[PDB]
Amino acid sequence: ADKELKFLVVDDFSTMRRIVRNLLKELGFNNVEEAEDGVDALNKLQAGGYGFVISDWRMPNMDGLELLKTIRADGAMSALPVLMVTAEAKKENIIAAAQAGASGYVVKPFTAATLEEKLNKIFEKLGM
Ligand code: BEF
Ligand SMILES: [Mn+2]
Repeated sequence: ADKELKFLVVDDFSTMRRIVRNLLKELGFNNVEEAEDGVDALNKLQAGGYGFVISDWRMPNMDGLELLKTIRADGAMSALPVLMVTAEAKKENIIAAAQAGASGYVVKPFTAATLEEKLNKIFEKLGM
């Protein structure tokens, strides 16, 4: 995938944002921004330029499902790759996020390899 692709990592806890950010760096992605919740993420997305979004689920103000539904419902970013990286592991949740339009879904804790696979799987599905 184009290494200049701009990523937006969303999670209410920095620890996870730092993990995702550093992993993207390893894969060759340095154009990466962060966000602490759904609202904060929509704001930055509003500032245009993003081509991929990795997001957590449980977050205050606006959670990950709501954020995914928002992105998908907006014609200016409806096809925006959204990879869910959450600790929510119940199948009723994986179904909800998948049905809402999730590009992928990874459960915490995850390995470096798992993230790369799931990311490459997205790039492959969308021809990136
Ligand atoms: F709070 Be996240 F869903 F890990
Ligand atoms: Mn969280």
